[PDB]
Amino acid sequence: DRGVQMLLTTVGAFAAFSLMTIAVGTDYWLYSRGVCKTEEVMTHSGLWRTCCLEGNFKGLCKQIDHFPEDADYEADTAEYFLRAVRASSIFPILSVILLFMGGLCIAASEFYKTRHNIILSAGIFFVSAGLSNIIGIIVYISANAGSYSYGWSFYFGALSFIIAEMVGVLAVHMFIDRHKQLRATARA
Amino acid sequence: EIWMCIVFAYIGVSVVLFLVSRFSPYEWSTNEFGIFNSLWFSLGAFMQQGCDISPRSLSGRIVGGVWWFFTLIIISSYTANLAAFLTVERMVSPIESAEDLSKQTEIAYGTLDSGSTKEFFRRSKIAVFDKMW
Amino acid sequence: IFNSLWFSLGAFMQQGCDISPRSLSGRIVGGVWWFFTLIIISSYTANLAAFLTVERMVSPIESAEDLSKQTEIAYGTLDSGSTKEFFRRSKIAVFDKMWTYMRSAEPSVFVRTTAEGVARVRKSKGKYAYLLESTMNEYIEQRKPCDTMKVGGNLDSKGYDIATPKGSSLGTPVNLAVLKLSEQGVLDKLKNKWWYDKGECTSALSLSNVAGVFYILVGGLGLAMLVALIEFCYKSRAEAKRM
Amino acid sequence: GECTSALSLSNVAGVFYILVGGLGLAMLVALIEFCYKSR
Amino acid sequence: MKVGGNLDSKGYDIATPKGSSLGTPVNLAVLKLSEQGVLDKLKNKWWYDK
Amino acid sequence: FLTVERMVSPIESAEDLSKQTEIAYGTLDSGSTKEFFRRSKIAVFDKMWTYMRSAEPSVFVRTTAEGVARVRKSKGKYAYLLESTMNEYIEQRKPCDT
Amino acid sequence: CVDLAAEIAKHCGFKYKLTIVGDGKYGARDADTKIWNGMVGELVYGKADIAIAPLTITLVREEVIDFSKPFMSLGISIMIKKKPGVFSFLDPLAY
Repeated sequence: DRGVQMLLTTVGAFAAFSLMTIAVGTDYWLYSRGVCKTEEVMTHSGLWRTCCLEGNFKGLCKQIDHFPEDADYEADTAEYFLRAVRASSIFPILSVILLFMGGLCIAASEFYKTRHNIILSAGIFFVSAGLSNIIGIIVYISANAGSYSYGWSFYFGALSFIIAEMVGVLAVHMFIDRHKQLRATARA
Repeated sequence: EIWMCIVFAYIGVSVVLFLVSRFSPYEWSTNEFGIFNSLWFSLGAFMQQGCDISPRSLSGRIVGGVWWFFTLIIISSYTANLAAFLTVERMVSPIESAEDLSKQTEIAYGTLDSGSTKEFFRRSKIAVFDKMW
Repeated sequence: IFNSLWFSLGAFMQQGCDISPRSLSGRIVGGVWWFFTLIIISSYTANLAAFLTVERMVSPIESAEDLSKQTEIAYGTLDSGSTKEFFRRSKIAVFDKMWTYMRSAEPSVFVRTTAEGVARVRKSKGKYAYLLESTMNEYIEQRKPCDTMKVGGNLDSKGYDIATPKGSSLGTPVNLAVLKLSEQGVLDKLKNKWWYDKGECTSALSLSNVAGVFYILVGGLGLAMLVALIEFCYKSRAEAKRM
Repeated sequence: GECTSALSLSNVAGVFYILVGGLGLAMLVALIEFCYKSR
Repeated sequence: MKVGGNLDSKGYDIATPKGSSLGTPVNLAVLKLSEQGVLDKLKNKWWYDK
Repeated sequence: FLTVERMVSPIESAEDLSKQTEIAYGTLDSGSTKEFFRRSKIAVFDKMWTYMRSAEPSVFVRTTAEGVARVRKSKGKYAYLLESTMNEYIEQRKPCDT
Repeated sequence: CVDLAAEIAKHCGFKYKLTIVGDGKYGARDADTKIWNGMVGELVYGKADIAIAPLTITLVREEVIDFSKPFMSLGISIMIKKKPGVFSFLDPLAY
């Protein structure tokens, strides 16, 4: 059903965008033992800062330092580039932006029924968003290379990637259905 | 993390293959790479079990090639690491210090009911010793 | 040409093929390529297994006996002091062989000063080890730039004591004071304050090991999407302009 | 008394030689068949 | 198995009654035995060799 | 399997015998070999002697024939230290099990 | 050492004056003239009344001056000097 499918796409796009925005915003990406507001205390670290949990300074948040220049070590340029990319958080932000563009294209497709090239575009964005998410995830885990458990924000981001992929598939299905219907109509 | 990234990469590869195989109306279909068929092809490629169908377009073949390279590297890494595990036995020590005992709670630990060790533990001014007592 | 490239790529990855050569020459090419692929892939898997197995069995130096056995990493004490006498008069086999390696070694692993010794250890990128007092080692390990580590237990046993002139009234009271300070833990607290409080210092394959293949896969997916988009746009423009 | 590395091309040069020899043999066989058919 | 370092510092000493002539001889003997490393020899013999 | 098999090295010296404990080893109950092992300073010699004294069950053997029999019936869990010439003679005797 | 001296003074109820050894040596007997130096030598000749420093307990020092029970144990110990590349999956085969 065209209406049911469009409702599903809108709901999925909204859910994916909300999940990715929450994952980028909140701090429950990982649980690990570390320093606070700079002893070792079990804190929760996200994408921009880490906050203590059941500690002496519980509730205090300190911005995570992605450039360990205390000893002034550079090693190779690959590590420097990876640290810069992780600190900028460019890929989760790009995933959020691509999801927003996909949702905007989804909304704007309802205005112009004749032009189908918009709907396909939406799907592409969704797919692209998912790819970015995957890259970000890898980068994040690579950032942890230089006990630990993953918080609910990480799983929210993974769910956002999955839902974005599903929405992209269903948008491609809409594009195919629209073009097939147009061909069937114009054949006669 | 490797397994979860494998699952996510498989999902993304299947979606991208289906998109690049079906989205073009000029393809319509000449190929058989639906979403279910894309998932089946990706699963078969990962397990190195062949495929009933193979992509014929340039983009679909690029996707298939990168997925095949990823699958080869991952399977070889799994086999090599399993061989390394089975060759050399490594025995870990769950407890290696007093603060390690203090942080954990699974393993019990105690001193004499009355002696130098217990009285040393009862009255201490160090955080680790205080936690242990 | 495109189909031959696809067949060769599929054969190297040992994946499914939609076509196979039928002529004798094409089948000769296919057979030699298949043999080459089999040998290369088996060699890669075996070399990775050897890499990981040798990595797993690497044993870092943790004891004095381990240092005594292996001679790749040099080690030596000061040019004089109590370490010299201890190693010279030690009848233990491990310490005796350590001393025999120490005296008969070129270049001289001996050092003039403690600061010179720690500097040499730092600039030897792990090739030279130092044998010094455990307290000094613990103090050095807790200083910038966080590169020296005390490993293993003590070779001998010594102590620091409060010194008094022989036949003095301050001897026994100081002895009891030291014993009491030891009992109530003030000495341990002082050691923690001046050594740690004021300091300035697995088996499974990780995602960092195989991050490059993930990057390559995502880049290939993006490139394929871009190529499909370019072809679709060109076809759309051609169709629009044709009619 | 004073007294794993990556696989190099020399380790697998034989398989490369065999591959190139097979390619040359296939080219020769195809050329022979074409000449025979033309004759 | 024994894991980690010692939590504190303690020593075993040879006890001598107060105001007796054996105490200082005994202290010098203990220090001399420790210096030559013979105490390590008895510890190794009675702990690890046996 | 193949890697563990390939890294197994047999004993080819006194030092290798001393370093391990899997295959036991001992000398005659009372003979010049026992006195030589007791009276030595070379590291491997006193390591093997310390193995002798702390061994249980006793690795010492009253007579040469009993020691050869003990080596033979242990299927390779025992080692005998004896005169080189007599040992070379015994190795060249039937049924070639030493 | 300063904190330990303060604790010892508080336990014994005395006031102290800190002085650094003139020659900057721990102290060792000289075989040429049998003259003690360092802090142990300072104590022997009466310049100072008590030494609170990392002074190792040795027989040659115990026979000439008194030593309290050790306040810090030590020994000879070993000091030693202490990430995969992104494309490290190509390592098993040479470039």
